Amino acid sequence: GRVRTKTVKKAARVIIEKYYTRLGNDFHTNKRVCEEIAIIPSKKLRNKIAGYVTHLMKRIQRGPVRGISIKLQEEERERRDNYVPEVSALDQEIIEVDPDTKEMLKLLDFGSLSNLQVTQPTVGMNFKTPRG
Amino acid sequence: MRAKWRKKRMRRLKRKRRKMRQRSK
Amino acid sequence: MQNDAGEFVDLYVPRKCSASNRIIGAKDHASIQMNVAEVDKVTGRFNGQFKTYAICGAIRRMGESDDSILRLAKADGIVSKNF
Amino acid sequence: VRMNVLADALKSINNAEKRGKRQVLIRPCSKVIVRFLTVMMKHGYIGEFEIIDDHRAGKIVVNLTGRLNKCGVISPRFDVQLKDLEKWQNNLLPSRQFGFIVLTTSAGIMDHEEARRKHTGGKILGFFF
Amino acid sequence: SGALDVLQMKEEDVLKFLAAGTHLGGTNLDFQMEQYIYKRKSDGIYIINLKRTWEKLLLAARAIVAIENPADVSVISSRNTGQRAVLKFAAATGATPIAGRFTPGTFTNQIQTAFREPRLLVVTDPRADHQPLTEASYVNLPTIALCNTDSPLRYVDIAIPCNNKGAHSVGLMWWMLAREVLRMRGTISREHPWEVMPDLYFYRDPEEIEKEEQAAA
Amino acid sequence: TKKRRNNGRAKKGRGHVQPIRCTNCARCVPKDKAIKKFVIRNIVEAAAVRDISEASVFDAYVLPKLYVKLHYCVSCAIHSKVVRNRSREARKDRTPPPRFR
Amino acid sequence: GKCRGLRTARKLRSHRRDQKWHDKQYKKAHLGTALKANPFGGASHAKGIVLEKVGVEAKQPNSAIRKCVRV
Amino acid sequence: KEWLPVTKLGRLVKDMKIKSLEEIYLFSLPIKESEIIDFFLGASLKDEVLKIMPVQKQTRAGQRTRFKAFVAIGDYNGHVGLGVKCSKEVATAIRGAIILAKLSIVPVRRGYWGNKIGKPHTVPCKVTGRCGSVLVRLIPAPRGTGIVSAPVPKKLLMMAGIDDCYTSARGCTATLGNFAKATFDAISKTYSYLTPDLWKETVFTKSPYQEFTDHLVKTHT
RNA sequence: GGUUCGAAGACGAUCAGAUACCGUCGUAGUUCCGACCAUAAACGAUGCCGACUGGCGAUGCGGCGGCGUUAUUCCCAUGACCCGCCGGGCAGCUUCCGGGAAACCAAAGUCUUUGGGUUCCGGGGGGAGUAUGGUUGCAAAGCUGAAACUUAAAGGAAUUGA
Ligand SMILES: [Mg+2]
Ligand SMILES: [Mg+2]
Ligand SMILES: [Mg+2]
Ligand SMILES: [Mg+2]
Ligand SMILES: [Mg+2]
Ligand SMILES: [Mg+2]
Ligand SMILES: [Mg+2]
Ligand SMILES: [Mg+2]
Ligand SMILES: [Mg+2]
Ligand SMILES: [Zn+2]
Repeated sequence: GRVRTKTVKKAARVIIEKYYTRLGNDFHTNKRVCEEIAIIPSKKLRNKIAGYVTHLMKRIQRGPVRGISIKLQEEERERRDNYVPEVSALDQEIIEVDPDTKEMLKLLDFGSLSNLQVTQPTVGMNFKTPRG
Repeated sequence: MRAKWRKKRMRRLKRKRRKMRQRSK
Repeated sequence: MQNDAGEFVDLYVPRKCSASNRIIGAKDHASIQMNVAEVDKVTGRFNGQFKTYAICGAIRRMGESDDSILRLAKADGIVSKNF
Repeated sequence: VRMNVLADALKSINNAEKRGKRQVLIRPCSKVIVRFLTVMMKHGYIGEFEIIDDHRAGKIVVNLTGRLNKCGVISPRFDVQLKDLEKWQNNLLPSRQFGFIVLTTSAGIMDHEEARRKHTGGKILGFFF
Repeated sequence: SGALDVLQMKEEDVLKFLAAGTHLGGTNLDFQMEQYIYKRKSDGIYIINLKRTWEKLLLAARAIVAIENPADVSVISSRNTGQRAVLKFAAATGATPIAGRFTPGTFTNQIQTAFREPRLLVVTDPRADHQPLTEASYVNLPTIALCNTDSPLRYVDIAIPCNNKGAHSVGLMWWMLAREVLRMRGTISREHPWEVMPDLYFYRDPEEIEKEEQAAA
Repeated sequence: TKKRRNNGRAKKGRGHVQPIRCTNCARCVPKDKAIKKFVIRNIVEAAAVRDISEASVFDAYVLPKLYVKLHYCVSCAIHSKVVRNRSREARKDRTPPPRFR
Repeated sequence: GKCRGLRTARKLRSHRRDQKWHDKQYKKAHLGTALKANPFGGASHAKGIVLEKVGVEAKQPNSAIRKCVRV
Repeated sequence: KEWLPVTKLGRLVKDMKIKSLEEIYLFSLPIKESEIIDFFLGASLKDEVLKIMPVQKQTRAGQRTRFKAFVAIGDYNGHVGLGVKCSKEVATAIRGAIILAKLSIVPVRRGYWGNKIGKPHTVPCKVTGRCGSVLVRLIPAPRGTGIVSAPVPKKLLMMAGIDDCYTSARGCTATLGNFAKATFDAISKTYSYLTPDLWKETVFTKSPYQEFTDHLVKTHT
């Protein structure tokens, strides 16, 4: 059983969120980095922290993570999450409208619509799930 | 002591008292 | 609140709900003082004043707060009469 | 069956007040109820009510504000003099500042204040505050 | 909003409503939201009144605009359907969002790290976000919620009748809400159409995302 | 303490129902109160099916099924692990258990 | 009460009259059997004649030999 | 020793943007910190200890006995609070109960019995309060009557400032906590009980948040 | 009339001891007809009549309205379905209406803000539903129904341990 405890995981998370710039995918580099930054009296615990730091760094560089809140999240939304297709899906030549929805549109002041299509009414009032 | 069994016991006790009263009448 | 001498005698006047016509307690944390802005008729922007409503906690937990807000807004002209 | 039409009419109004209804409809209408509603209306505890009558016992639709905490009814209609009227209002009103005990008198249906100023008693109908 | 041609609905708004399908109600109906429905279709799908939906959206926009500070408006959406729409709406209007996972106690427990007391709350779906509503009972702040025909109306102040189930409908409603609140203040004129298309707020499935990347590559 | 709103039975407008005897024991229970199981089972369960089908005179002969409606008393069913006790909040639900196997 | 009719005075009085008997204190006071059973006959004090001195054991764990007089 | 505010209301009250306490009660703002109360009404704030009830829970290690302290606090004019807290030591229990009582301080409404001359003395209306089983009813009394009540709620009423009041107690009033909370509820709902003199259509004044919104975003984060 | 079952009883096991629990027989009874008997956890441990106060899914009866299927066949009309409404009938699901000690209750609410009409019934636990008296009954027993005396607790809900 090789399970990191709360102390290792929590310390790794806060260390990464405080020194995200100085950390990378190389275990040995950040091992010395965390040695200089944080005071860990035991080297075995230091290696545990560095190992989990590298694993979290790989997770961060690949995608989001729940427990880390560096400024990268504040800017990741406006770089690649701002995707917009050239034509919006709501821009369509014809829109299917049921007769009842056409009737309520006639009730509204929107009487004449250029780009609608009144569909054939559905026949057979069978929609409730059979019991049991 | 169950209520039912003590009720039965007192019923027998009443029966014995009634018989004793009847024979002493 | 007025005494016989004509002096306002209570420390403060508690609010009254605009829907239930009921006063609001000092610890009724479910009470809401909501502000609705008005829009210029030709400009279409915020004017600078407000139309304020008060809703008691009892109406909120009952579930008729939205209807009360809708009726008051329609009465004050925020919502169109046709609706 | 229904013994006192006034009693359940007031109870229906009180229930609507507690639930905060805007208006309440009471099925039976009687002269006593109409006088009772007018007495409350002249004191501002209710709104403007309408009487919808067929060729039967009509209905009354009463518009309600939030000022009415409770519109109770006292049964049976005990006979109260001016000597014990103060005791009745002491035991049936929240305080001496407000509250009204409407009781029908020789003059008609009126509250205890008007009953005192006319110096006459009668049958006690109910109370409201 | 009230009998004003400036704030009246436009045909383009009708087209976007129909395209998003926001008029499509749920299978059931709550007794508090029977006044927003015109007729029930065969197959038992309710119809949401678009004009009353738009007017209620206007009222919600008025409430948001009435707040002076734009920062103290909290918008919540725990479900992933509006997860990015709620985030970008606040990023555009200056509100303070919570991108899913509304931790309990954020309004009551002052010792908690995420302790905020906003003036007003805008939640996406009351059924999935009952906890913000219950906390809004303890902390006095009004609530604006997008409620479908199956959504109860407890502890909510303004309910906008819309199909909160459909991702396109949710994105369109938030995009229109952002447009309206920006129009109601000195930010965007009401003549020209808004630059940002409503599809920006639409939920993107990861399968859709890799589909788009495959098409691009 | 009224443990159940309906006292372990479906008696709502009768006041009396015909008792039925238990299967393993001779105890009689009201019809709605008793635990009822309807077990369908092949004549051969796991291993005997393959060899009996191989040894059958008829080719592709479908095996019959035995239909038994067992009635258990409360004590008998619980002793036989037909039903198990649940938490106070978990008593109220009465949907049948899943039937994936 | 429960029957508050306009002319139910006798019913209420009779119900109160025959329900006060169930109070054991009122019944003990108003029945001569208890007064007859009382050695003093409803008297606070009474003179008696000493017969013998009796040492009576006490109740549960608090236990002692109390002194009493057969009078 | 110095107080650093945490809540939005706390920042305003430290900056003295709200001069009086009754504004918080007007807007039903929850008071979450005890430094507001002694800042406002600390001049005549008096505290008394009602009951120390040593509740126990039993485990294999006998019973883990911890003490529950009831605290009655308030100034003798209009404001009173009741604090309940259970802690493992008496000193901490008292220190935690007093702050809860300060947070729970509620204003009261005082009326007149009959004639309305001078300052108010008694309860405006017959008001009832009940928690669990104990029911406490407050009846208006004429001037100089005193607090005709049990000793336990008499001190609470004296702290409430109502120097004339009749009381009726129903139920098992032996339980100090139920008795204290019942009468606390009775004296707290006086301002929520509708009164005919409050029929005037109230005008909604300026909320502290919308009135100092610029200050909130300027003086702190 | 007695098939089966089965008090009482007999027998065989178990048991330190079993007069029982298990098994074999087994009288009355369990079946019917005609007379009594009138007692049950005769329970919803929750009186009858009347008004009001949330929804949601249903169910039984009849009525009403309606796309559309399936039979009579050769179609109006009748069934079986489906979609809603109407009155009460057993009920169920959720809730900060409200209540209560809580368990829970659309009633167990509309109760200190205490009064719709009305019958019965309880005043700490035992003694005791006993004694006596009266009355009914073939009897078993039923109804009405105490006292002397003794005790500081008995009890209800709910929580933590064991
Ligand atoms: Mg029966
Ligand atoms: Mg003792
Ligand atoms: Mg033997
Ligand atoms: Mg044994
Ligand atoms: Mg046999
Ligand atoms: Mg027989
Ligand atoms: Mg009986
Ligand atoms: Mg009563
Ligand atoms: Mg007794
Ligand atoms: Zn059995």
